Amino acid sequence: PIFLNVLEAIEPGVVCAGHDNNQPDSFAALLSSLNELGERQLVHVVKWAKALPGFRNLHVDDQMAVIQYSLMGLMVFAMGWRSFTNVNSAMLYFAPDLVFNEYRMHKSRMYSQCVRMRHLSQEFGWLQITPQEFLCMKALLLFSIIPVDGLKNQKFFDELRMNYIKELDRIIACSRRFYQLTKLLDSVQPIARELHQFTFDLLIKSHMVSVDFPEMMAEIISVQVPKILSGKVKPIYFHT
Amino acid sequence: SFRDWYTS
Ligand SMILES: C[C@](O)(CS(=O)(=O)c1ccc(F)cc1)C(=O)Nc1ccc(C#N)c(C(F)(F)F)c1
Repeated sequence: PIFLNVLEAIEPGVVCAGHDNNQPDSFAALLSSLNELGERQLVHVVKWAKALPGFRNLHVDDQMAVIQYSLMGLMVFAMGWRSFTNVNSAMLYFAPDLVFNEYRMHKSRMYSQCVRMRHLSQEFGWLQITPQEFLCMKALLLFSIIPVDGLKNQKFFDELRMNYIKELDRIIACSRRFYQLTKLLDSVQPIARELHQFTFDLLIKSHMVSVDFPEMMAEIISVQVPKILSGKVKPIYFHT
Repeated sequence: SFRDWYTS
């Protein structure tokens, strides 16, 4: 199982947020750590992705775009998994030092999205997702959001997406497992979109609410995320 | 800058 060997070998390990768990749960503190964790996770997603089978076949600009567009979704999906395997979905395991209980969910002002994310987390147990299915599905999410006008070398992208869908079937091998999981993959996107909207709005009014964004995440939020919110860059849904 | 860091 060569493809899975590789997925297992490149999978990032533990990322802490650096959150001070002695300060009290305030909006500004929680979101400043979330923004920091976001940058720390981007670093790992980049190293991961550059080691993925075939990824370097993409034009370099398309590599960068696909990582930036799909970053939210990748982080949501991996977080749901962590929440499942670590805490059996009771709380949102963003990181070992940044675990969201109900109250934190409220204080972060992201409660509705939080509740969606633990539903997703539950799904992992409900459907009995295997580690190997999680990995292949996570790798697909990288190839699941693109400009409506296409990428710079769109054919290399389509090949790659096609080959990661096939790997997902080589792993499923039933028709019904494919239906459940394409459906699980689709449910990531609406959540990522709400997070995107929330993150964008928060950056615009960040000076007012004392929330702190790392530079690179600010650039990403200001240059790439509006492409998505303005409809130039859309998920590739399986269903509907 | 994401670009600079990615391709550095
Ligand atoms: C509010 C925010 O800090 C924004 S961000 O991380 O700067 C970010 C910025 C741009 C993006 F395209 C994606 C994410 C955020 O969504 N952080 C965050 C951090 C870690 C994890 C994890 N795990 C997640 C979530 F996906 F799980 F929600 C979200």
